[PDB]
Amino acid sequence: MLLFCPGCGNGLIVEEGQRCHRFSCNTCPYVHNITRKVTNRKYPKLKEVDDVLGGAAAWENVDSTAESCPKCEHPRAYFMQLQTRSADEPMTTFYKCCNAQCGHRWR
Amino acid sequence: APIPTVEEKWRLLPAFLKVKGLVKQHIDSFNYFINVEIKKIMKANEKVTSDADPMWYLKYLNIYVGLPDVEESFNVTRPVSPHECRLRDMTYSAPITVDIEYTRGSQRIIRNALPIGRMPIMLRSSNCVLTGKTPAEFAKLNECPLDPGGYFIVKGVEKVILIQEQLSKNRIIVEADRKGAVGASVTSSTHEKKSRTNMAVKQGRFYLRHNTLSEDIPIVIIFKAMGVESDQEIVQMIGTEEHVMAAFGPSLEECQKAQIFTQMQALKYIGNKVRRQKTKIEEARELLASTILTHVPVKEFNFRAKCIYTAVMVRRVILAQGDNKVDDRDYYGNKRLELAGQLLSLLFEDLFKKFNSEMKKIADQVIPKQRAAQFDVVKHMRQDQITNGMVNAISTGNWSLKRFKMDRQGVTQVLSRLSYISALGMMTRISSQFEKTRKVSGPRSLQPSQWGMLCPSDTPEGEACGLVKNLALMTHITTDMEDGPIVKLASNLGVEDVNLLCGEELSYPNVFLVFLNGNILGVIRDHKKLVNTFRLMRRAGYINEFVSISTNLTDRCVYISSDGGRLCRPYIIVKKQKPAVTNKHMEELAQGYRNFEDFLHESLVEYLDVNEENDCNIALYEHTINKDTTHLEIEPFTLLGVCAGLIPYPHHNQSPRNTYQCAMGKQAMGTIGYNQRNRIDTLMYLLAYPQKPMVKTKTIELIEFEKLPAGQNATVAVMSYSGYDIEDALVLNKASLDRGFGRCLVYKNAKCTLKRYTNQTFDK
Amino acid sequence: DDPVVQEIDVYLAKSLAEKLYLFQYPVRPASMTYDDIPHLSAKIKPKQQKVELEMAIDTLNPNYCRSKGEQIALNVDGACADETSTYSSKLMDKQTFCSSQTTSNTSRYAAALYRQGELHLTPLHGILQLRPSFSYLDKADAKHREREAEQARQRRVQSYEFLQKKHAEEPWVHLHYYGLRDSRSEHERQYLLCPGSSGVENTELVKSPSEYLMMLMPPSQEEEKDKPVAPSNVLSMAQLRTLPLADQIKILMKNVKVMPFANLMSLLGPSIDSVAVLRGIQKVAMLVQGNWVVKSDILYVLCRGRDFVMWKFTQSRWVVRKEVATVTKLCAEDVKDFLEHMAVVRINKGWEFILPYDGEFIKKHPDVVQRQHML
Amino acid sequence: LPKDVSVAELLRELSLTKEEELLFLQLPDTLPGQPPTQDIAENACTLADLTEGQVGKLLIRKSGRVQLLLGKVTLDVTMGTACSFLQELVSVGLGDSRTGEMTVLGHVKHKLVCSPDFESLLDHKHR
Amino acid sequence: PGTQMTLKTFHFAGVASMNITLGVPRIKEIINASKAISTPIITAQLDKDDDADYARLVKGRIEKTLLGEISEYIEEVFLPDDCFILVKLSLERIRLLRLEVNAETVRYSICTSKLRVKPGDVAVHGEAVVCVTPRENSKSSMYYVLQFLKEDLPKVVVQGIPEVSRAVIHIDEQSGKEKYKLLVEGDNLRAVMATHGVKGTRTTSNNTYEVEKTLGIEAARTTIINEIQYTMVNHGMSIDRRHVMLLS
Amino acid sequence: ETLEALILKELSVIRDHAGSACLRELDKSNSPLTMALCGSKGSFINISQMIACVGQQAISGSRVPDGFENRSLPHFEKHSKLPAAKGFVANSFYSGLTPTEFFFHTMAGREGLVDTAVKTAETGYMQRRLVKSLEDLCSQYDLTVRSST
Amino acid sequence: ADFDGDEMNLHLPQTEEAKAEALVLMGTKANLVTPRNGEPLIAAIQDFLT
Amino acid sequence: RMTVGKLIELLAGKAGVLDGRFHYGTAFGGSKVKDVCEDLVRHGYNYLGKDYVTSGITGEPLEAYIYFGPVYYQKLKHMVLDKMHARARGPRAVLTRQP
RNA sequence: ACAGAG
DNA sequence: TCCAGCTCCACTTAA
DNA sequence: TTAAGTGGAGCTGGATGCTCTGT
Ligand SMILES: [Zn+2]
Ligand SMILES: [Zn+2]
Repeated sequence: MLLFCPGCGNGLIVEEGQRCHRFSCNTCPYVHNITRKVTNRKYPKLKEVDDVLGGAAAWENVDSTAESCPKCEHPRAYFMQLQTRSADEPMTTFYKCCNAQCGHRWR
Repeated sequence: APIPTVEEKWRLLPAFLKVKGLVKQHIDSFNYFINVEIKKIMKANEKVTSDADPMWYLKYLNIYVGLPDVEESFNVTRPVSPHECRLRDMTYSAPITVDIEYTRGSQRIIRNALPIGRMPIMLRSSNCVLTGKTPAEFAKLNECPLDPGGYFIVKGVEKVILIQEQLSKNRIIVEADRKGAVGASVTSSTHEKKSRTNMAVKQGRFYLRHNTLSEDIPIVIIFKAMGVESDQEIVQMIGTEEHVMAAFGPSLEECQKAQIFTQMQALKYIGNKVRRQKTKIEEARELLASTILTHVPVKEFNFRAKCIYTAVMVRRVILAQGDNKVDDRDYYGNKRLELAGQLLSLLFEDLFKKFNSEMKKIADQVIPKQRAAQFDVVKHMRQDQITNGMVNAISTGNWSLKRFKMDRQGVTQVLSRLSYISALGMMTRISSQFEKTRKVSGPRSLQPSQWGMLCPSDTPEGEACGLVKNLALMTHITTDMEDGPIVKLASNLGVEDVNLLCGEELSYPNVFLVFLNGNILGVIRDHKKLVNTFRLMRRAGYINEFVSISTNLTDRCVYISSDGGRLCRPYIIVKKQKPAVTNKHMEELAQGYRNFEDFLHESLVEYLDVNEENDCNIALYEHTINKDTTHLEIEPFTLLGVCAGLIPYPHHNQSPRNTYQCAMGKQAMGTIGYNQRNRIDTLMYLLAYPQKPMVKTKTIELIEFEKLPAGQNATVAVMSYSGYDIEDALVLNKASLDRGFGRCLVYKNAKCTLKRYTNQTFDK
Repeated sequence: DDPVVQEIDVYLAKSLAEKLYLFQYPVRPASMTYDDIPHLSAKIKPKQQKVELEMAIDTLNPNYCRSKGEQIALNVDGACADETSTYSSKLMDKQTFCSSQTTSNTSRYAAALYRQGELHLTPLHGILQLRPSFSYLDKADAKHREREAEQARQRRVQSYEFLQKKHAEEPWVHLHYYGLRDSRSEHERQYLLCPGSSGVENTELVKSPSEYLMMLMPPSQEEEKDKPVAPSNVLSMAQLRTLPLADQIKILMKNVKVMPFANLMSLLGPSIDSVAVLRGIQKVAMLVQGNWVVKSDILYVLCRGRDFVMWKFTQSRWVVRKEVATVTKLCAEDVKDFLEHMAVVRINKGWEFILPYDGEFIKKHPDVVQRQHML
Repeated sequence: LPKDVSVAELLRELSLTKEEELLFLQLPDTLPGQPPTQDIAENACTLADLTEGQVGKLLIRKSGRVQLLLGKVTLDVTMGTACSFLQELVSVGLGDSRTGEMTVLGHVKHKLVCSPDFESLLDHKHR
Repeated sequence: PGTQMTLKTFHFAGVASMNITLGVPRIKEIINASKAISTPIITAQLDKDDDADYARLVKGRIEKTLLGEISEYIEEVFLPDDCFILVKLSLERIRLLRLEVNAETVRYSICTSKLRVKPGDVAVHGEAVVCVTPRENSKSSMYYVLQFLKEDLPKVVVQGIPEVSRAVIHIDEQSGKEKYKLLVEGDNLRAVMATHGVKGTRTTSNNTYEVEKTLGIEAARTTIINEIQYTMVNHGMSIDRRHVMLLS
Repeated sequence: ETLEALILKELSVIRDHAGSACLRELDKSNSPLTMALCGSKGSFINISQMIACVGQQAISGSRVPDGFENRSLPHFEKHSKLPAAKGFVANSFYSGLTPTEFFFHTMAGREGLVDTAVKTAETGYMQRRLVKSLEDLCSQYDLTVRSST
Repeated sequence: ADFDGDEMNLHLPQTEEAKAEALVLMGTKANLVTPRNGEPLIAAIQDFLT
Repeated sequence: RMTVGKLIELLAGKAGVLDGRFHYGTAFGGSKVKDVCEDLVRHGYNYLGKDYVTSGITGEPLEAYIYFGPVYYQKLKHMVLDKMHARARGPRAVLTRQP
């Protein structure tokens, strides 16, 4: 990330001193000792998942005493939760039911 | 429930044709030239001064144009009709008279009317003999009441300066390169100098390119040259989003690799890259203050208002690289039209400056050497520098001005007199910008921006399909406004000045810029109150009625365009689902109480524009009106032009058929005018017994086609007969051709001159 | 709506009208102020306002790498000269600030110290922006370069060198800095106020809203109207409201200076009330016992002969006799311009005016029963 | 962060805290006055021509409207771009020929931008 | 037939995507015999063509998969003793995409045309995290080159072919079967013939230069014949095969 | 792009089921029906287009692109992907066309005109190259095909 | 050709060998099929099919 | 070519010559079909223009009805007397000895 | 050099 | 307006 | 340490439909 000198407002560079790494200006004496953990997370865009789970994938989210799907009222359906974008998104829930003479897709 | 309907709403169109549109565009540009621009060009060239021997000066005071004259053999002068100048193969001009003030030792000697040149007077302009006359007084001049005018007469032929189509100057075009990169450019054209600047992103770091620099210099060194030296203020003016700083970072990292941290260092870096025509610092400072972005003004070497503009350019490149929103050239908010006056202004300015330079050369030859008797420059006012310049640039068709680097060809064409529609159809043509270089298939299409401004079907078929177009029936082309009260109104409506803030306010979500023809007038919050209050000040008669306003909500700008040469179209204002024009208003128009300007003043009819009808919502008919409609179309048959207004039921046809009729309708045999017998042309086709059409459009009544028609009513059975009518052939009747059907006349010409040579002998 | 809350009085002060500036720091945030930094100098040129400050950064803090300060001071200063030198010691101790001017005119910007209940305004004298200077790097480059290595018409005013020679003629004016924490800052903050009553009526600000709209948005260097209505109030039922008669009685009084009043009451408009249109029509011209004829001081050679001949329209129904036409003292060349087109010829009787004594006593109006003789 | 409005600024400076705050307000170019015997032309009347005294009454209305009634005219008041950098309202005193005093009076955070109500100035006499 | 072809529309090879240059510029691109053309397609046949679970493995085996497309957060971490870049592989989306990639594969995908980073500079501390300690490039570069790798490291490829833009599983419609062919918009024929799971004996291409470089001159002749005849068929024209045979 | 396929599916159902409803009520000895059955001039699309319903007007394969900002013309609301607002012409050539439908039909026709006018410089140069490269070939008497040399 | 203002050229050979190469090779009765695929081109047209 | 506008111009002109009108063919409007069909039946003609035709060669009537009406045909400038051209041998150029 | 025509 | 050759310069292997 | 063979990038030079019919 860009960080700028409070004095002259040029761009700081990271360098190493005798006790710490420092943010340092190239044009004025100002330095800032990195005393503690500092971070910057990008969170880039992940792949699409729409055509990846279709067609009898290796799902696993099913559990004992799981709810039946609302239309058929049978537990013959899978359900999953995934991030669709990066993991700062709150996970969305989706489910699909597959029964005899019955095909549907629901949210 | 049906919305009530005004049925006489059509009658605004014959009121509109009294004043504006339909060759009145050419007339209102030529009168604009010979009434203000010939004074404004003379103002900026008011004094010539000899280099040697000072305290001697020629000062121009006032210029005129006057009435058309002919200069005969024995120095007798008389006014002249345009038809006498058609027959005798002479030009139709008027002498330019200027009064001066010069010095022959005696310091104040003046004149009153010194003829320096002859201006070709366009027909039915303010100085023609035909204006303001009755139809029984056109008979004594051998001229038609229906001949539209707008054309010149030079050496006997009729020549038309065609409408050109050019891109708008002083505008940031964000476009893609050939290799896929996205950059920007703005053709910074003013009256004095035209030049293009660029913005290249060839390595992920921003470079600026120009025709003066021998290498493209990075943009942060240019910012450090323009007085902002901190990197923080530069990144403020670019933007404060995360991905914008990520995209801009490798340009700061390039600038810190060189030792450029100071303004004088940046100017010393720029001065080592200038192609040579105090060198290093000052030939860079005068460069950035006079040539690069030369329309954004620097007052006293204050470079703040140019830094904001170039940061707007870099931010638009950064935002357009993410989602590929390049600007199309073919949107007609970006096209401008250049009429005959704006070409003759450039031509006469170059000719007048060459006249003053030739006169200064003669003055510097005969002041230091010859004689103590003080010469006057009245004995060196040669008239043939201006006259032959005007006549040769109109008659030949090239406008090669060395001062402005303009090298156009094929501007003027001979006015075609095949029929009446061919003469009127030529006075609405718009030649295009590219002029048939390669098979583009990009501007040859029909973009939806031409609604009501240009004609859909009327185009030539062949190599110029889409590159020669035609105006619609109800259009108008603006001229240059005085630019005075628009700034004085915009400064009182919440526009902060741009100097009173850093660059961080430009990246706010609720802060919009305002532009005036490319220059930044500042920023503003609550743009809707600005737009609505400015439209109320336009409707109330304070701001001139052709000053458009728009809002690009994506790029966050509020444009104001006071410039000249852009297309307008009238509309009916709609306020809360009811039209502002009532039946009472149209009854008052039909009885004669009011005119179209009274519809303009009372906030009933307002002019729109191609950039301004991007904001508005228009209904075609009265029963299309819902709650978000601000304007109502007056007549939807004004979408079709003049040559497509002969076709009956043209919405039942297929669309190429109307194009083929727009081609054939300029070639039908007919009658030229009422002076078709006293007229000697190179070629003239007439029909013997013409008849007016039986099924006719209202455009036919508006342009008076059925007073002199082209065609005959044929009784037609539609059947297969005799097998000689297989592919498009048609079988006539021998006893109808004998009775006069289809009988035509062909007139030609044969001229012969008998000249007297320099040796005193003569042809006989 | 109604002003339900906080009808705050606005007061205007003038005591600091020639002294108050507004400095703003484009690259320094609004939290990290300069309240603590020990300032050293404060310089100004009073015309062409260019304020150059200097501020002292401390050395013993851990945000001052002395290994770089020694090197930059060796690069800027001469190594042992110190006769004229930007820094006193062996280090970089200062950070100099250089101003740039925002606008020329500040007649519209006003600083506002809001207290409780009221708001005091004070006009500024300028806005200056203070950016950190980088001149010492170019001075270091100067010390690095000096160690090793009947004339024609001209334009100098639009150049840089003549501009720098023209600005630097103003001598520097030094000032003593007094910070925000000083007790002088509280004492000179009360000159932003103005002492006055709670009720003060202003004998300025008298201009009506129409006059203010006309004032800020001027007429376009002077108006020219001739035909709003396409005949100039003369055809299309002979009079018409597009040029409004109620707004302009004057244009028809120029045009139709002789007409019956019943035509005017029918053609002026139905929406305009009766006594208001009588007061509008009455003041623009003369009346002769119910015959309204043009105010000759506006129409036309003196008005005194015009007033006496308008009195002659009152005297005799046979308007001017040929000797009394000379008595009324008109322009002798313009007797046909004044009387011929405005009257009727009958034999040996002079002139018969178009408007006889009409039915104004038949009309219900009671005030021009007696206004015509006092006017 | 949400964007604040002028009624929300003139409510906190009286109810929440009594502490004074330095506002920086932009007026229109000509104020509805006359230059009093100032050797004229109907030119611009600004604050460099008026005298001290109550120059107007500021009317805050229901539903957020804020008007500056400056005599017979009611003006309009809107917030400007919110500045978030360091603004210092300083004084400069040239009490002598070449030496004097500089005093800092405080800080400036908020901005106001005033504009004439053209709809209300226009609806009295249209054109 | 070059004058007869109106440069028509409605051509997608039956998938409502994968736009192809047809008409006069297609015949122009064939007879110019250029080395690179717009819209190339390598049509591959799959051997175990019964199920879609087999098709998506070999789809992800050839398609260009970026490191920035499988990492949930890519961060710099500044420390008082060191500075580096930390990349945590979102292994859930690795398990869903059926890919052969983990941290040791990403370590091997790094040090292939990136700044000359050393393999010692990259560690595999977990089964997700991959830290990249930068160095001094020392060729017009400062050690603050972490900003270069902060946007450059998500453009390295960990699985697939570098030249392939995209790919789409294509199905048939006939009632007798349901089998899965593979449309590869790419410009590397030898790579698609060599990946496990793709029947290399039955895959073709549009670009004749790749067919000449991989399979020989006689297969390039047959590709010219088939492609000119296919372009002539798709616009309603018909030419006897002896003419295109003589041209090839 | 999913929505575009469903709308181009539904707007092609209207043209086909409206054009198969006009051909069931035309009598024999109709003139365009006779000229379409014998294949001499015309087709069934022309009869079903100038009687029943002119189809979706398409410029280069897709619906009418936006020339203004996020809409096709100012006469329609922004972001609307309706049938009528993007090129569908509900009228035939018998009942006339509306202004927006006529302008969209002219947009669809000028593309055909400009392809006809661009084709001439597009093909003749290619045939010049093919002739200058192929003209030496001749079937000989021994059933070979040899070049000039 | 379509008979709508359409012009066509003519060339008269001047030698007997140029006559015989025009009559046998370039005849209309010897060019009833196109050389492209072998489909007839000189055949019936409109009003001879209707 | 789908010119229905000629088929309506013919009918409108026929219904407008029988009672002295000029039926408008204004774009996006004009005289409708239902108002010109009723002016033909009032004057004794068919309501769609198609007329009973006795032929002129044989003298016996045609089977189909033929569609009469006035259409406004215009004559174009391209005449054959100014386009016929024939060179046997004549003047040649000077540089290249070819016509 | 420009406009046409196929 | 689009596309093959020609020449300059870093980038590894190898001694 | 450096000689050398081969990659990649910028510059350069070529090309862009057939005729008549008039000024
Ligand atoms: Zn710094
Ligand atoms: Zn189920």
